[PDB]
Amino acid sequence: SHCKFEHPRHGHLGFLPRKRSRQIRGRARSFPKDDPSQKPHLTSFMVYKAGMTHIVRDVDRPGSKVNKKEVVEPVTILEAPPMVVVGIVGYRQTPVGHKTIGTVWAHHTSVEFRRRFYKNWKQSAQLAFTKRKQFARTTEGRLAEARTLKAFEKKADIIRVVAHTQLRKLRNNRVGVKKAHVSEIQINGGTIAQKIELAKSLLEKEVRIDSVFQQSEACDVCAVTKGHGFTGVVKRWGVACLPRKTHRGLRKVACIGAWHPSRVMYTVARAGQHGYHHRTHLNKKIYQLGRAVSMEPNQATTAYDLTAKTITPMGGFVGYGTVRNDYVMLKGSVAGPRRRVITLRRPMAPQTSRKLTEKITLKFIDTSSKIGHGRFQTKKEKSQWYGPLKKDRIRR
Amino acid sequence: VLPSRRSLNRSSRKGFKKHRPDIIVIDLKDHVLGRAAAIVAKQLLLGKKITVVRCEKLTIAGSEIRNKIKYLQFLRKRKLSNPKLGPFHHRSPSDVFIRTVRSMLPRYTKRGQRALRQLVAYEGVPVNVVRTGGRVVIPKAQRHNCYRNERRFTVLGNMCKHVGWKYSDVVEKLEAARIEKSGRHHKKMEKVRVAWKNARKEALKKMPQKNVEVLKKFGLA
RNA sequence: UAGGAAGACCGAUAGCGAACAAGUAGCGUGAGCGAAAGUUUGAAAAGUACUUUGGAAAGAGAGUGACAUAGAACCUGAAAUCGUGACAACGACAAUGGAAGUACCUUCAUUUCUCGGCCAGACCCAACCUCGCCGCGCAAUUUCCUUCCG
RNA sequence: AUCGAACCACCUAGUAGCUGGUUCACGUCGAAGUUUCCCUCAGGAUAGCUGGUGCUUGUCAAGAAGUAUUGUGCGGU
RNA sequence: GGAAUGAACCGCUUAGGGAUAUGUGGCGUCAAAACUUGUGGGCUCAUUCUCGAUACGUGAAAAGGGUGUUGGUGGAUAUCCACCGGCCCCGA
RNA sequence: GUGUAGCCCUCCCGAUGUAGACGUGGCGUGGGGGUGAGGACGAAGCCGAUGGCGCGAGCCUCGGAUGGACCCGCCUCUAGUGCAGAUCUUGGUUGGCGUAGCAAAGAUCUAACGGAAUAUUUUUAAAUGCAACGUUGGAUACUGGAGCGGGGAAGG
RNA sequence: GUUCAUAGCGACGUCGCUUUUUGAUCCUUCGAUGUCGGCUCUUCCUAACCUAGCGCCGCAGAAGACGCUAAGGGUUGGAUUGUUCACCCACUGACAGGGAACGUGAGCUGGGUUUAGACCGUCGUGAGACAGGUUGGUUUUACCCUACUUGGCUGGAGAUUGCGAGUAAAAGAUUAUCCGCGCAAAGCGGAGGCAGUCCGUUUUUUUCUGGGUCUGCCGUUGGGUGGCAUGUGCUUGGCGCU
RNA sequence: GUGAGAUUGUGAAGGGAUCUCGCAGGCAUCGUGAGGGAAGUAUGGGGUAGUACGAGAGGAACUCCCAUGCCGUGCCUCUGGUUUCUGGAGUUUGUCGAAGGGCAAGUGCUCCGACGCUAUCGCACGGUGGUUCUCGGCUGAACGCCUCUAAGCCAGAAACCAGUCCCAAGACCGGGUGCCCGU
RNA sequence: UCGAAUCGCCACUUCUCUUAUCCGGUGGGCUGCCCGCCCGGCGCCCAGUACCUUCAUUUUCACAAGAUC
Ligand SMILES: [Mg+2]
Ligand SMILES: [Mg+2]
Ligand SMILES: [Mg+2]
Ligand SMILES: [Mg+2]
Ligand SMILES: [Mg+2]
Ligand SMILES: [Mg+2]
Ligand SMILES: [Mg+2]
Ligand SMILES: [Mg+2]
Ligand SMILES: [Mg+2]
Ligand SMILES: [Mg+2]
Ligand SMILES: [Mg+2]
Ligand SMILES: [Mg+2]
Ligand SMILES: [Mg+2]
Ligand SMILES: [Mg+2]
Ligand SMILES: [Mg+2]
Ligand SMILES: [Mg+2]
Ligand SMILES: [Mg+2]
Ligand SMILES: [Mg+2]
Ligand SMILES: [Mg+2]
Ligand SMILES: [Mg+2]
Ligand SMILES: [Mg+2]
Ligand SMILES: [Mg+2]
Ligand SMILES: [Mg+2]
Ligand SMILES: [Mg+2]
Ligand SMILES: [Mg+2]
Ligand SMILES: [Mg+2]
Ligand SMILES: [Mg+2]
Ligand SMILES: [Mg+2]
Ligand SMILES: [Mg+2]
Ligand SMILES: [Mg+2]
Ligand SMILES: [Mg+2]
Ligand SMILES: [Mg+2]
Ligand SMILES: [Mg+2]
Ligand code: NA
Ligand code: NA
Ligand code: NA
Ligand code: NA
Ligand code: NA
Repeated sequence: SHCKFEHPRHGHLGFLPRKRSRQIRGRARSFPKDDPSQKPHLTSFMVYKAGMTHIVRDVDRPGSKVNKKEVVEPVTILEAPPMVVVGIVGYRQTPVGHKTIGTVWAHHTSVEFRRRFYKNWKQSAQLAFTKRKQFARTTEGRLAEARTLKAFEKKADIIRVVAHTQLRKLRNNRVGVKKAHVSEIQINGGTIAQKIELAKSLLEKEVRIDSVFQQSEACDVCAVTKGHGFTGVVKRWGVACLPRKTHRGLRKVACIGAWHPSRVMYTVARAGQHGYHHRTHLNKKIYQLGRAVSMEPNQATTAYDLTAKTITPMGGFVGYGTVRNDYVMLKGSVAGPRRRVITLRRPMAPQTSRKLTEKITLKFIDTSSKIGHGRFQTKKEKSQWYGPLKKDRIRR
Repeated sequence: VLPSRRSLNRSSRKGFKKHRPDIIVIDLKDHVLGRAAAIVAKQLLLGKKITVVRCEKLTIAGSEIRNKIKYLQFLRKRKLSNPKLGPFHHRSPSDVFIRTVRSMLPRYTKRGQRALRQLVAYEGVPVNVVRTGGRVVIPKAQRHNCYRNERRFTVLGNMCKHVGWKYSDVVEKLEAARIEKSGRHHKKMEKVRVAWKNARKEALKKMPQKNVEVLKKFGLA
């Protein structure tokens, strides 16, 4: 018999199975389509999530009710130390998919990069890349490198660079990992010869986020969400609870199938793992590209708020600490908890809407404490409200 | 299929360098799909090793729209309880040919499984089979012997492209390069072919006359 | 109540409920109900002194005895089920089964060893069964063949 | 711990046209669910189908035949 | 033993085994046989439950239509009209 | 000379089958009357990649690094005479399975002593002897006089 | 239907389809397949209510009628009743019709139906009866196999074995006997030397050995120039060291 | 051949014979993507416009702009909820002689309360190309006319397939790379 | 360590297209006919077609008792 009343099904069937992600780092599954007319450029970057705050800005949107008026928007702050390029890889196309051709490694690599290939670095022989270092710069080594680069020019299709983060420069007390995170970044634009020329110039050098992205641009976010362990159907899928008089519990699904077919189907909600899944979210605008506090301290000072302050709130980001390097301010939220590594990539969807092309001009940035109800923007403001306290009296 | 270290040491001890089993390479261009599979299936059961190339040029009788609808009806069949257990719908031309041959074999016995393992299918002519010798055809499954000229037929590559195959352009680019490379080399090596023909004609004038008379009687020269 | 004669009877789940501290132990307010259980080690207790580890129980030795794998509710000691050493292999058709071979075992039975009752091949006779090659009878072969003109 | 007639022993191995069971091998043969009567319709008796034992005979054929032919009757689909 | 599968359909009816030949049914692969037989004729093209293809097995189909194509019959004139079949299509 | 290890040799015709009938010098078990053997140089019983014989029920040999005192062939007589199932009877064994659980009445801690229950290592201390028990002192807490207080009847 | 059979209908007749009604039958189940409705949840069908695109009208516009491809998506909140059904109020783009053992009780609930108590009406001499009304009336067990959801360990191509040899690899004394450019071209470039030993069927034979040595290059002794996000490693430029 | 073992039923040396196993990989990283899943869907307002059309009555729509309903994926800066931080304060009965400090009332009770979790009760985001169906046409015969059909071609639905998105080599990747070992 | 089953190979085959198509290509004359023109290989017993020389007793079949990897 047909169901008495209709309602939409609970949950999206295209995100199955709801299992734990294989990796903890965000990895881009695809890269934007190559356009040979443009100049060669990188397409992704790796950052660390710090915390959230909110801002004030003026919007320009003809025909809207908020045109030329102030709004408040929450934002997310991500720390972005510069990356280091150490390798070059090339791909060729076959009737069964893409195949790697080879790899060109840099002559000098740091300890934090070589830490990744060991489970116990401080108690090992630390022999990684030692044989290659003894051979790469010799006459035979130079010939072998030219052979690989010749293969890239002749028969490659895609050019990518191997890069890693610098956890040493990101001197965070709570991020415990000391081995760098390694990923691949595709090079788009130009011919194959021009792509290789850019990669060679980038070998063994630092790349800053301001050379990849621009302010008032959108980006895509790849990250793994927060975990919740074993979870029931009510939270995992959003089904409705049962009446109060229900024997044997009410947080369940009443009927999990008909008599025929004589089995449970894959479309029925069940209890299991919730959270810790890889997701890719679209169209996140970039509100600010800040620089390291050591160079310019007035990070959170706008043309309308002349107070000199940094981006770190009073008392620090809860569970993270201070932001000491370059950073990016994204509108809205991103997946994952604080301290997790997140990958940003250039947009996939077309960017031609009025919302996507709007120019952003910040007016106010909040730096009050996130512990409790912060009501002071700066330390000096708090010490002006209170006079000299008892401890200060002791000092004087 | 990649040799292990154990195989390498054994071959080195016994001084073995290379080995090629007896394999027949079939060019499947302009062949009827059903009739080619039936002939190939029987020869496999008799213990032959067969490699087929250019699977994207197989032909099926009927208009393309009729055959496209036929495949879409097959794509609709799936296990409702768990589609990851249901029938698998392969999309490449070489996978379509292998499925067709598998349906003409005792696939649920070890004898049938062994026979299927003896067949290798390719799109185009890959680089590892180009120099292996002359290719063969099956006269009983050729298009010009099977179809009336006025009927309409379908090329397997064009049908697969519109139901999910993603490498039609890749195969087309590879085929263009192979024709260019092989054509250049065959334009070369013509001076040697002409020289060999001239030497045979120069013979019959220096060779003994009695043997020349025998060759004429048997219609060889 | 004392004794006798016996049996084509049963042989410890049988024969009386009872081959034994059996109308007992146990059950029910009561009238009443009511079992299991061969002490069958050895001819003879000669029923394991003594050394050593262990709190003990026991273990490792030693000794009695023809036999201790006859050590104490101890003749014989089956099946179901389980442990261990060695070996045989085996995807996913639930296993089991039938037919016909083969690969490794087994050393069970029989035969032979200067003739063999073993294994092959070719040849001869009879019988049965095939193939090549050569033919015949019949107005079946005249609703036909040929020449010419209209 | 028992009540639209307690409990115990005995008549009592109460009767059941109804349900369940019924332990070695090979060989020669081999069915019926139809007729009549029965308070008969989930059962019997009775004829038919079958097996065993034969008796009296014959040997190419008596009192043979799910078949023809010839002759002579019957019939209302 | 055959009709893929089926108490009753088709063939044939049965001691343990060889050789030879058939019955029903078959000879593209599954699967033995035309390694796709003939030095035989015609007819048919059928877009989402996908043209058709072993009787019993209705175990899938009608009335009514088609200037699809392929054959006849009866009339007119140096091609036209009326009617009847075969396969296919709509009705489905 | 019906019936066999068929007295022997040729020849012809049938051979399936539920319920059911009948035949068999057909097989097997306990005991009686006869006849003939076997056994401590090892009977019955039990074990088996021990083979041979029979269409079959079965029979016989071999091995036991099993057993320790009885037993069988043939002709006849006799019967409490042959098991896979009866929600069958009485014993034993079994997957499930080291599983379900052992969750009302609030609760224990510490030092010393006792105890075989330790402070147990050969191949510095922790990472190689865990866990748990009674008494005494101290701490904490419960019953809260309709009491886990002190006395009796019935019953034991 | 102002006329006009066929925009939209269509009597008298006649040919079908469906199994969402109810009958007809009695094939399976009586050593038991839990019997109405609602709640919850998933999926399928199309005879299309809304959403996409079209043809046609007795389509001027607006609102509509009829038909075609199309089942991807959507299809409500309440009063009364145990109700399915029914009937009203309100919102909406729309409040379509159905199946899955008349889906779904080891998922719930127990209002109804259908035990035992009791009252009424009618019937019966009576015990009692009623597909008439009424009130009250235990809803048991998952730790097994599979299915589904998550979670880990681990072999394997003769899918465990054979030694049973197939590259979406290169391009040559049969891949051996050097590299770079070049079209599987034409053609053009570069390469340290000396002594022993040990083995050897020739073409300047293979190795192993020893010094003398010259680039590229390590690890170094220090020194100064510098770049990078600035405690850590690089580029320089010499020293003596393989 | 070589290195390990074994030959366990009625005793101990010694020798032999035979049977089994091993004789080559290991660890760590960056990737590919066959196959399977699959998602966004509707309404309103501005403007077009009191316009087209209509005698009047009346009365539309597309590009474009701005919001919202249902659904989906996440997040905790703000707002709200939650307190066994028994955090700070207050207050009742009993109790340690009073005060102080506490404690018992299975968290005595009241107020405020961080971190965390959480709500369309808060906040952010939700793409690109093809093959076709119905239908409308272009050339064009059959049939010296005509005809969107017979051959051929064009445009083209929320339908179908692929891209983006999720799992991903029992899909056995002769894809790449680092170091140790062996030959 | 291994005793094994398989018994053509090539740097002349190892490029492409067509079958309503000059079946190697390609012209002319008057529908179809006539007339023109140019251009798979080795391997099977003397490393080569001369007739020089070793084969045994492995004494009548037996996996080729020999090769290849
Ligand atoms: Mg519905
Ligand atoms: Mg309840
Ligand atoms: Mg906060
Ligand atoms: Mg007794
Ligand atoms: Mg005993
Ligand atoms: Mg009786
Ligand atoms: Mg019975
Ligand atoms: Mg008979
Ligand atoms: Mg009577
Ligand atoms: Mg065959
Ligand atoms: Mg019989
Ligand atoms: Mg019988
Ligand atoms: Mg007796
Ligand atoms: Mg008896
Ligand atoms: Mg028994
Ligand atoms: Mg437990
Ligand atoms: Mg409990
Ligand atoms: Mg209390
Ligand atoms: Mg108290
Ligand atoms: Mg039953
Ligand atoms: Mg039941
Ligand atoms: Mg049930
Ligand atoms: Mg129904
Ligand atoms: Mg139901
Ligand atoms: Mg229930
Ligand atoms: Mg119910
Ligand atoms: Mg149920
Ligand atoms: Mg009631
Ligand atoms: Mg896909
Ligand atoms: Mg799909
Ligand atoms: Mg307290
Ligand atoms: Mg107290
Ligand atoms: Mg509060
Ligand atoms: Na309950
Ligand atoms: Na008794
Ligand atoms: Na009966
Ligand atoms: Na008391
Ligand atoms: Na329809």
